[PDB]
Amino acid sequence: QTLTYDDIVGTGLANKCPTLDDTARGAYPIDSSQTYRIARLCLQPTTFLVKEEPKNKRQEAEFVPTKLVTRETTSLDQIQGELKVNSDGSLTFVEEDGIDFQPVTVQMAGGERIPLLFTVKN
Amino acid sequence: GLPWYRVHTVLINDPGRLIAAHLMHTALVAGWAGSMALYELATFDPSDPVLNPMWRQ
Ligand code: CLA
Ligand code: CLA
Ligand code: CLA
Ligand code: CLA
Ligand code: CLA
Ligand SMILES: CCCCCCCCCCCCCCCC(=O)OC[C@H](CO[C@@H]1O[C@H](CS(=O)(=O)O)[C@@H](O)[C@H](O)[C@H]1O)OC(=O)CCCCCCCCCCCCCCC
Ligand SMILES: CCCCCCCCCCCCCCCC(=O)OC[C@H](COP(=O)(O)OC[C@@H](O)CO)OC(=O)CCCCCCCCCCCCCCC
Ligand SMILES: CCCCCCCCCCCCCCCC(=O)OC[C@H](COP(=O)(O)OC[C@@H](O)CO)OC(=O)CCCCCCCCCCCCCCC
Ligand SMILES: CC1=C(/C=C/C(C)=C/C=C/C(C)=C/C=C/C=C(C)/C=C/C=C(C)/C=C/C2=C(C)CCCC2(C)C)C(C)(C)CCC1
Ligand SMILES: CC1=C(/C=C/C(C)=C/C=C/C(C)=C/C=C/C=C(C)/C=C/C=C(C)/C=C/C2=C(C)CCCC2(C)C)C(C)(C)CCC1
Repeated sequence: QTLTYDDIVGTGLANKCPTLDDTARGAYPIDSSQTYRIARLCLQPTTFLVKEEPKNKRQEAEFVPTKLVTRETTSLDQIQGELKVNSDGSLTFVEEDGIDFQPVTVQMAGGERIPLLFTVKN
Repeated sequence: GLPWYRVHTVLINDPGRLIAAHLMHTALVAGWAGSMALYELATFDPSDPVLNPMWRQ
């Protein structure tokens, strides 16, 4: 059931993160004696919001929803790093390397394009 | 001939050309309304209906 490039190419699924089925409500034991790492961190953005700047200083400056104009070029994928287990029991992902940036342009009402480097660099 | 202020009196007994002149007037008024709206859209700032509404602009 595993897909190939000729199945995926030009469908938009290459910009998608993999999904887990609804049944996978389980739990993953972190053995404190053993080290861990992340083989692949994918991030697929669905919604980009931009905060307006009302020229008033005060007022309701809320995040307005925007329209993506740079197409299915948005996901960060193939990110690797070490998942440490700390002293106090917490896990800290340190990001090492991957496709960890995408330039994204979204467009507000009025036509203002907003370019951003959507990233999780370091 | 006709004086300048009477040039349009040629339409008085010509219903086909009266209709044509009325159609041309209607084309001019409808064309004004579109071009006025496009001019206003090109200049209207929609970003503040509280202190910069349409009637201030
Ligand atoms: C529905 C409105 C309407 C219509 C269809 C007519 C139609 C007519 N008028 Mg009348 N009239 C009207 C309203 C109207 N009038 C109004 C409101 C006034 C007072 C201002 C008059 C005062 C008047 C006089 C004193 C005379 C007429 C005459 C005429 C006839 C010839 C027009 C002509 O050849 O001028 C041709 C016009 C020009 C060559 C140039 C005119 C340029 C003007 C002065 C300024 C520019 C106008 C601008 C382009 C348009 C803006 C439109 C505006 C409503 C926003 C024609 C039957 C004449 C007549 O009865 O002949 C027997 C005549 O002597 N009219
Ligand atoms: C609603 C507008 C309108 C309509 C449908 C008519 C229709 C008619 N005109 Mg009349 N007329 C008008 C307005 C109008 N006129 C205006 C504003 C003037 C003063 C210039 C006249 C002066 C006039 C004369 C002297 C005569 C007519 C005549 C006639 C008849 C024949 C066509 C012709 O020769 O026109 C002539 C052509 C024009 C009038 C062109 C209009 C010129 C104006 C300035 C508009 C030009 C557009 C321009 C690109 C805009 C520039 C924008 C600027 C900001 C840069 C026809 C019934 C003739 C007739 O049958 O008499 C017996 C005739 O001899 N008209
Ligand atoms: C019974 C059918 C009928 C209908 C539907 C109309 C309707 C109209 N006539 Mg009238 N008229 C009639 C009978 C009718 N008339 C008869 C029997 C006579 C004696 C011959 C007249 C004499 C007359 C004169 C002298 C004039 C009118 C004008 C008008 C128009 C004024 C409003 C306008 O232009 O809006 C704006 C228009 C629109 C928003 C678009 C409308 C699109 C139309 C309805 C469809 C176009 C396609 C269609 C096949 C063309 C023929 C329609 C025709 C029956 C009107 C309107 C369309 C005036 C006119 O023509 O103004 C320009 C005008 O000067 N009529
Ligand atoms: C209720 C709405 C209404 C009515 C009743 C009229 C009536 C008329 N319009 Mg129309 N018009 C309208 C709305 C209307 N308009 C709108 C919304 C637009 C878009 C801006 C136009 C654009 C338009 C154009 C481009 C023309 C007309 C013309 C006419 C006249 C055609 C008949 C004629 O020969 O008169 C004979 C002329 C007169 C009776 C003189 C009318 C004087 C007017 C009422 C005011 C005086 C203006 C002043 C002298 C100069 C203004 C400043 C200057 C720097 C422009 C008639 C008076 C035509 C015209 O006037 O042809 C010569 C013409 O060319 N109209
Ligand atoms: C085909 C259908 C149609 C539709 C749906 C529209 C729609 C519109 N027009 Mg446009 N328009 C049209 C054709 C149309 N137009 C045509 C053919 C012309 C050339 C004449 C125009 C010229 C025009 C201008 C100049 C403007 C519009 C504007 C508008 C907008 C506001 C309407 C408004 O405030 O009117 C108000 C209408 C009235 C108050 C109607 C008054 C009717 C009188 C009182 C009737 C009196 C006589 C009656 C026969 C008496 C007997 C009644 C009986 C029942 C007892 C709206 C989007 C406005 C706009 O926003 O432009 C961007 C504007 O400025 N239009
Ligand atoms: C800024 C400056 C430059 C602007 C340029 C714009 C272009 C116009 C310039 C050319 C003028 C040509 C007119 C003379 C030629 C001719 O004979 O007349 C052609 C016809 C009659 O045909 C005619 O008919 C005649 C008989 S009769 O009138 O039918 O009885 C007969 O003599 C003839 O053979 C036949 O051809 O007469 C006209 O139409 C009237 C003159 C034209 C008026 C120009 C107005 C501008 C157009 C409207 C634009 C606004 C529209 C917006 C709304 C939609
Ligand atoms: C949007 C596009 C607009 C289109 C542009 C068209 C604009 C049209 C311009 C028309 C103006 C016409 C003027 C015609 C002028 C003209 O032709 O006069 C002569 C004309 C008399 O003509 P008759 O009927 O004798 O016919 C002769 C014919 O050959 C006329 O065509 O009188 C009228 O037109 C009546 C108006 C009296 C106006 C007379 C005013 C003179 C007073 C002087 C005031 C100044 C001094 C003041 C000091 C205090
Ligand atoms: C048909 C055109 C009508 C023009 C509309 C005038 C609006 C004036 C306001 C009302 C006062 C009327 C008293 C008039 C008295 C009156 O009743 O006149 C009636 C007269 C027609 O009368 P008769 O057919 O009896 O003709 C008398 C002539 O034969 C002269 O003896 O009409 C005119 O002469 C129209 C011309 C007026 C011309 C006005 C000058 C227009 C100047 C426009 C300049 C514009 C700048 C253009 C920039 C682009
Ligand atoms: C053909 C055709 C077409 C086109 C059309 C067009 C494009 C049109 C346009 C039109 C237009 C674009 C028009 C406009 C008009 C305008 C006008 C008509 C105006 C008027 C004005 C006046 C009248 C004014 C006056 C005055 C002054 C100047 C100053 C102050 C005072 C007063 C306000 C009085 C189409 C493709 C669609 C379809 C098919 C065919
Ligand atoms: C079929 C055919 C044809 C067609 C033709 C036609 C039909 C044309 C028409 C044309 C037209 C019909 C034109 C028109 C013109 C117009 C004009 C020229 C106008 C102007 C206007 C103005 C100038 C504006 C102004 C304003 C206003 C009014 C308000 C707001 C502001 C403003 C300033 C913007 C041809 C030959 C191609 C070829 C093939 C066949």
